[PDB]
Amino acid sequence: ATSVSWKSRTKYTVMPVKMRKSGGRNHTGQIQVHGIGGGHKQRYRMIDFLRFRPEHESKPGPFEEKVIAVRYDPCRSADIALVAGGNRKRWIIATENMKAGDTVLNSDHIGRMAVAAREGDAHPLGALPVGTLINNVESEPGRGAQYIRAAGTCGVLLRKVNGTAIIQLPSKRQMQVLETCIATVGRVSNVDHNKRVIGKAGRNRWLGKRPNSGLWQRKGGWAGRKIRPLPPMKSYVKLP
Amino acid sequence: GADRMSKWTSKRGPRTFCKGRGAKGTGFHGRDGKFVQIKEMIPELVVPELAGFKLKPYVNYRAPEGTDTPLTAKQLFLETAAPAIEKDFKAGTFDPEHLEKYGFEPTQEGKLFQLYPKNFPR
Amino acid sequence: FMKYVVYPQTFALNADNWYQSFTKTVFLSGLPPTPAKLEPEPTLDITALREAVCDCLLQEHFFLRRKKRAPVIQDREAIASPFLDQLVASLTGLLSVHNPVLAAAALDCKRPVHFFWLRGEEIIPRGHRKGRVDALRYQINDKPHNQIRISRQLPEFVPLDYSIPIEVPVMSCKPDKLPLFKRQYENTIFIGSKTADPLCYGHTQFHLLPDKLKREKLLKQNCADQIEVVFRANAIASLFAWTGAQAMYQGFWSEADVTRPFVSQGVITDGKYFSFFCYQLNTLALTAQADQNNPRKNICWGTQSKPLYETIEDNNVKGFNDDVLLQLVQFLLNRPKED
Amino acid sequence: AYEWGVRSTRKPEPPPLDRVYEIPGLEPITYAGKMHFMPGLARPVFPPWDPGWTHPKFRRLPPLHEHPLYKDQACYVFHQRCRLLEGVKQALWLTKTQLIEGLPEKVLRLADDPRNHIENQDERVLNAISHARLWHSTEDIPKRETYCPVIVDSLIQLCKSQILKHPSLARRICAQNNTLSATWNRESILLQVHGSSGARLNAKDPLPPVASQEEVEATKNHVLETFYPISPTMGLQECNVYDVNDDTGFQEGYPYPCPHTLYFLESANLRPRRFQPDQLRAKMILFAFGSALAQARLLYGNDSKVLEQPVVVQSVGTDGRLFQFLVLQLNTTDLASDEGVKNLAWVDSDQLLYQHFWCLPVIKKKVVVEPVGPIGFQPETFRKFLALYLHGA
Amino acid sequence: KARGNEYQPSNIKRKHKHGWVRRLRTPTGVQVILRRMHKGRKSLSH
RNA sequence: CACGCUUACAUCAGUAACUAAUAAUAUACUGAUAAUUAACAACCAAUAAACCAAAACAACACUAAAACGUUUAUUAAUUACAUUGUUAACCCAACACAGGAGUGCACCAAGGAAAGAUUAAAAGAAGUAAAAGGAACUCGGCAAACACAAACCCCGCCUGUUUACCAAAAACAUCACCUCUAGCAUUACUAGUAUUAGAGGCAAUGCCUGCCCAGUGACACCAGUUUAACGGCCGCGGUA
RNA sequence: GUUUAAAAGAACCAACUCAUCUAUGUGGCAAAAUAGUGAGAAGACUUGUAGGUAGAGGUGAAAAGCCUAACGAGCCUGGU
RNA sequence: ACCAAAGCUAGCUCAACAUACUAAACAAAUACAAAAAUACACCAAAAUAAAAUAAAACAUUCACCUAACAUUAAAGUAUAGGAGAUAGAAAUUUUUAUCCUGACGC
Ligand SMILES: [Mg+2]
Ligand SMILES: [Mg+2]
Ligand SMILES: [Mg+2]
Ligand SMILES: [Mg+2]
Ligand SMILES: [Mg+2]
Ligand SMILES: [Mg+2]
Ligand SMILES: [Mg+2]
Ligand SMILES: [Mg+2]
Ligand SMILES: [Mg+2]
Ligand SMILES: [Mg+2]
Ligand SMILES: [Mg+2]
Ligand SMILES: [Mg+2]
Ligand SMILES: [Mg+2]
Ligand SMILES: [Mg+2]
Ligand SMILES: [Mg+2]
Ligand SMILES: [Mg+2]
Ligand SMILES: [Mg+2]
Ligand SMILES: [Mg+2]
Ligand SMILES: [Mg+2]
Ligand SMILES: [Mg+2]
Ligand SMILES: [Mg+2]
Ligand SMILES: [Mg+2]
Ligand SMILES: [Mg+2]
Ligand SMILES: [Mg+2]
Ligand SMILES: [Mg+2]
Ligand SMILES: [Mg+2]
Ligand SMILES: [Mg+2]
Ligand SMILES: [Mg+2]
Ligand SMILES: [Mg+2]
Ligand SMILES: [Mg+2]
Ligand SMILES: [Mg+2]
Ligand SMILES: [Mg+2]
Ligand SMILES: [Mg+2]
Ligand SMILES: [Mg+2]
Ligand SMILES: [Mg+2]
Ligand SMILES: [Mg+2]
Ligand SMILES: [Mg+2]
Ligand SMILES: [Mg+2]
Ligand SMILES: [Mg+2]
Ligand SMILES: [Mg+2]
Ligand SMILES: [Mg+2]
Ligand SMILES: [Mg+2]
Ligand SMILES: [Mg+2]
Ligand SMILES: [Mg+2]
Ligand SMILES: [Mg+2]
Ligand SMILES: [Mg+2]
Ligand SMILES: [Mg+2]
Ligand SMILES: [Mg+2]
Ligand SMILES: [Mg+2]
Ligand SMILES: [Mg+2]
Ligand SMILES: [Mg+2]
Ligand SMILES: [Mg+2]
Ligand SMILES: [Mg+2]
Ligand SMILES: [Mg+2]
Ligand SMILES: [Mg+2]
Ligand SMILES: [Mg+2]
Ligand SMILES: [Mg+2]
Ligand SMILES: [Mg+2]
Repeated sequence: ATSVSWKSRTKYTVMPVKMRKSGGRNHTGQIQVHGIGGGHKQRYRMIDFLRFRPEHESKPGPFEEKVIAVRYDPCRSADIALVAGGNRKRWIIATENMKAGDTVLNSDHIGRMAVAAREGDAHPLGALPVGTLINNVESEPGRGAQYIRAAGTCGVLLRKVNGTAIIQLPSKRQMQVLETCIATVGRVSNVDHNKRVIGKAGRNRWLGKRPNSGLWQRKGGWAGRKIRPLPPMKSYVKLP
Repeated sequence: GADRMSKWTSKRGPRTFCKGRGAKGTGFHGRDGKFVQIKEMIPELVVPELAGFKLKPYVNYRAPEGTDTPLTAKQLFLETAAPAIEKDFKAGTFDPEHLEKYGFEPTQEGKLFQLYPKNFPR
Repeated sequence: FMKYVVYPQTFALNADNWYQSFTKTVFLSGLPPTPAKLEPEPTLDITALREAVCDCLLQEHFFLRRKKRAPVIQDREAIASPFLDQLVASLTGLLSVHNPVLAAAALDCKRPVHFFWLRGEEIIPRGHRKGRVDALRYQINDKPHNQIRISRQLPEFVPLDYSIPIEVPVMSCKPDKLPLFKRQYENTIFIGSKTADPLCYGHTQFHLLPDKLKREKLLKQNCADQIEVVFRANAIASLFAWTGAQAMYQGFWSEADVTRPFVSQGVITDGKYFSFFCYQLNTLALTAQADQNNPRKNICWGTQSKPLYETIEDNNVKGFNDDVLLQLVQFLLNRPKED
Repeated sequence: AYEWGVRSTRKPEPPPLDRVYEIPGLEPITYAGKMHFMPGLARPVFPPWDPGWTHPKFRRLPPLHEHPLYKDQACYVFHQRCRLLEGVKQALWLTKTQLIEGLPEKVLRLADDPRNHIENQDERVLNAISHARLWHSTEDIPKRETYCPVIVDSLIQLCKSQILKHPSLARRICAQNNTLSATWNRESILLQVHGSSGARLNAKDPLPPVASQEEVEATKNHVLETFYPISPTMGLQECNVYDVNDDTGFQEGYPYPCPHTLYFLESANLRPRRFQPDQLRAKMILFAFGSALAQARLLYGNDSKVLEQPVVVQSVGTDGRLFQFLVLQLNTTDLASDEGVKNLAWVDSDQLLYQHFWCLPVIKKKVVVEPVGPIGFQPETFRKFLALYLHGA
Repeated sequence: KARGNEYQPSNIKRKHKHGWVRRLRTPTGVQVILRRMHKGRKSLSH
């Protein structure tokens, strides 16, 4: 039998929704990814990755929201933050020093003068200084922050040429995009996430990581320190 | 293993298997979870008056029987409508367009007890 | 072990007789002999009490704007339950100046009252224990609409050895034909509060009849003589459970049979009609080995059903009965003995 | 952006029509004549089924705009279970009132006066707490949904036991689940406190004004705190079908017209299902304001004017062990402007009746260290409760 | 440990795995029913 | 009680024979006749909005971030009595099998009987007791014991998993440490985004992990780089 | 239940779950059991119900284990 | 003397003819967990035959192998084949209607 996905929820809500885990099984029922299953029961907190999202289309100008609480999220390694502006609240990915009772700005205006970059602020890449640390960057204007989200990770703006911004990802790779792509400034919360120490083999099971197979496999040619050069810059601008 | 030849009734299943024994439904489920019974769905037994009815369950043994003559549509027509239509044609007022005066029904959906849909059980 | 589950508000045809058999209770029509030695205390305001009762009735029937009720049937439970609560509260607050025990009494609203006892033996008919003697067990899980619990016990109505020519009706049949059904769960003896409560005595119970046992429903079922049988059964079950819980909280049981009669009062109310009952538990030794030489019987005095109002309309009570109000006033003005 | 619908879970699109439906002037041969699907024949397209006779249960739900009460202007309704983000601040803004911490001087004197106490106050209230928390149920540890209303009724009875000393508390009555609806336009925003509360005490005689004229006049110089990023309508139900009519919980000619005290209960066994203290204070403030507005508009009229005779309402919110007391004096009816006189509200918050309760005796190292009973007891909370109850007489 | 009791009865699993609806919902189960009918089995399914 | 078996349950009558691994007779065979009565259980509203704030006596907290809900607005046929499960000594193991069986109550107030009748041979199984000695037995102190303690090594850090039915381990996994592979969207990974996710090696921690790209692989589409990639890290002769 | 500021993949030890060693049993109570003795026993724990992954496969804390009492690859039918 | 032994039937098998080929029953219930009267849908899918065997092995090959053209000859011929095992036509020819159907079948 074919199973249905738990992600059948069209309406965005702030309350946590229940999610049905599936350990490596596709919709058929066979294992696709090994080492997944049997974790802790978790709820899902829907995150709004399109930071610049006005409430009503009548006023599409920049807007300011207020941070209510920075909470823990079991789904991602970062911390979430509830931000309220107008008549709705939303979950975003909290920055390094975002605390309760702060103000965050969300703007899409680009000017000849660069703006002073705070942490919770989210301006397009064309309005930020040339050496700014950023996170939750976008690929296309209005697509959504697919890129940097993990705890403590952050990219850096390198240069802006011909109305196109170049950023550098945590993987030390260069990514060229339009300057109108919104991006949040600062580092993502939980910078000490890599320093955490799993105390025992049971914490991995709590997180939902089944043990590795006991089959001994001889290393092939893939193994070894492959010193490969940095790949070329990944560009997302469509040149006609 | 289990049995396959025996009938699969409601007594042979879990608590969540409650199959009826063949009775007809008499209502629906209301608001607070109770059952609302509809008085139009329950069969109303139409019983006649057997007080002055001079007829018994058995007949006289010396009474004679009759030859089997199963009543047919042609016989019924000859008994109920052939004299009327014959008299009407002899009088000269016969109307082939209107046959409702002789007992014919164009559409069954008008009356209460229709014949082809069989709205009445018995 | 297994036990019968006795329901006070039951649908059985003649359940008062079966409950009398289960309880060793004799039912007497009319009120018990009144203690005519009462001082000239009842100088209360009958007009004020009438206005208060009519105020509660009109508030719960016409004045209170509730949510839009789509069913036109206008069910009588949601209109009489708050009426009963408000009537009890108002009567207690008003008569607390005459009866000083009502001010110190506790008012429980829909609190369960449980009692579990044994009555006779029975040979096990089926099973691997066939032919062996097993005692019949009963359990009452009642939920009175309103209870008034006091600190001191109400005075007795008749002596403990009160002899009555009427005998307890015995049933030449099995209790399964009532119908009663056996079940097995926690057998608890509850008075309405735990034994650590200082108010271990009861004053008056209030029982609202459900919509399944209405006069119209019984008349449609062609059960007119059971309109009083349901009231009698509710009283005999509920008040016996209450007095038995009180006695077993005091420390009396089958082999430690009760020494002082445990009395209780009950008001059973339909959507419109009222009935008043008085119960006096004299004996708690209902078991087989303890009912051999036990001449004592429990007594239940009953009053026929009488309507309080009559077809009220548009914030005006058409008919009103003061005798039922006087009965309620006396029931709430009964006081314990002073020393 | 990121659409929240997954294609494999959304309603799948209808299959493409057969190729015989694209040929002009050609009738399709379908299986509609045999009343069943059959392969090889075209798929018949059927018009929307018309049940010529309508059925109540088995009909499609009529739209919202079809309703006769549908209006274009959005009304922000506050019902019983509406939560507020900036609770007290939002309530003060929406009701145009000034907040004070301590209870009014009248109720404080009525509390601190030792002549208004019950016979055995300490023992009576301790027994009430113990009965509510442990004794009222046959279980070992009763739930909040059972011990909150029980303790509220026990305190209500402890207060009612004072009618033999004050023969004036008989002018009151109780009401449960009465529909209240008070709508007002404030700063071009049409708000409406509409729903039902837990318990409502009504009385024949009104409550006297408790605020002094000096305080009422100094209220003019007080400005309401504003929150810039958040809108004052955060947490309210934005509806379009509503009735702008001052409908109180009762009809005309009610013998107990004046509301004395509202009672709110947070009887929920789950922390997320319960209300926060701030949200509970906001809820009780908004509902007391709705009751006061209903009474004022039934007494004087629907015209917006400053009331020469203020309307005093009381409210008590109970978590089971935490009590919030509120005395709200409504003085004005014009609420669109933020320049005139504002109402007043004294809110005594975080009043602990008892710190903790042990339903079972704790044993550490084979010895009982804390017996059964409430640990820590503040009789001042019940003193304020009794003051609020006796404030009418 | 001890074998032989591999059959734990349950009517839900029985009717869901070898029931008439389970057989008829697949073209292979229809072939099973047709084979049982050709052989003349008194019981085609559970 | 749930799940499961369906009358094996109850009354009367019979058992020469059939079932009980034998009789007596009978819950287990035979025949006739009866039975399980609903309050417990099953079936027993949708459409939008307000809703971040765990359960653990929950006061308040920890991490692994946690099932269990009300209110408001629109429609929910409206009128007694609907339908179904109610026995048992019972199920799965070829059996009236010393086996396998979920849950709530108590350790008896409920369940039952180790011996068909004798005698007291050997050998066998179980137990109790034993002078003096106290491992001298034996592969081994296996088993047993009025003992139920203290140390030294090997292998695995540890808890844990494995060959259902001859091997429970020094095997596997394991926290930790290292390599590679990926710059990304509507069914796994993941409603995640390089502090991330996969393919692997070795095994916590401490000191370290030395030399080698000659060959074979892998990146590089040829050079060139890679050994915490597959793997290898020298002869012959004389000398104080 | 006991020890612990601890619900610490801590300790003693019940229910419960496994099966270390020995002795019976070996057409046996049993196609894997009994008795004594053992290991875990707040967790990577046991377990009820229901569903999914099906043999050129599934699943596997690799024993080439398990997939309805015979699995280096199930069973049945057909080729036969 | 027990145990036992012997029947001749039930019926089957192979053909011919043949109407032209999913029998009878179908009151109600039957693809809800079949035999359960009664609610706003979804319904349907195809992609070569393989191998056991023979070639004394086994790799190209291996008649029949659930696809109509029957019969007498051409003819086991031309042809196709690790040119091995084996496979194998066609052009062209012959074929007189019905009953005489039962059984050196159990
Ligand atoms: Mg995760
Ligand atoms: Mg996290
Ligand atoms: Mg690994
Ligand atoms: Mg390994
Ligand atoms: Mg079978
Ligand atoms: Mg069933
Ligand atoms: Mg069952
Ligand atoms: Mg009914
Ligand atoms: Mg088997
Ligand atoms: Mg069986
Ligand atoms: Mg025998
Ligand atoms: Mg029998
Ligand atoms: Mg039974
Ligand atoms: Mg012997
Ligand atoms: Mg014996
Ligand atoms: Mg013997
Ligand atoms: Mg011997
Ligand atoms: Mg021996
Ligand atoms: Mg010994
Ligand atoms: Mg010795
Ligand atoms: Mg030796
Ligand atoms: Mg030796
Ligand atoms: Mg030993
Ligand atoms: Mg030793
Ligand atoms: Mg020793
Ligand atoms: Mg180990
Ligand atoms: Mg260690
Ligand atoms: Mg495993
Ligand atoms: Mg083994
Ligand atoms: Mg094992
Ligand atoms: Mg072993
Ligand atoms: Mg081991
Ligand atoms: Mg290892
Ligand atoms: Mg290191
Ligand atoms: Mg190794
Ligand atoms: Mg090491
Ligand atoms: Mg090395
Ligand atoms: Mg190389
Ligand atoms: Mg090289
Ligand atoms: Mg442990
Ligand atoms: Mg054992
Ligand atoms: Mg021994
Ligand atoms: Mg043991
Ligand atoms: Mg142990
Ligand atoms: Mg240990
Ligand atoms: Mg399954
Ligand atoms: Mg092969
Ligand atoms: Mg495989
Ligand atoms: Mg191996
Ligand atoms: Mg091997
Ligand atoms: Mg097998
Ligand atoms: Mg060959
Ligand atoms: Mg050969
Ligand atoms: Mg060979
Ligand atoms: Mg061969
Ligand atoms: Mg072939
Ligand atoms: Mg050739
Ligand atoms: Mg050859």
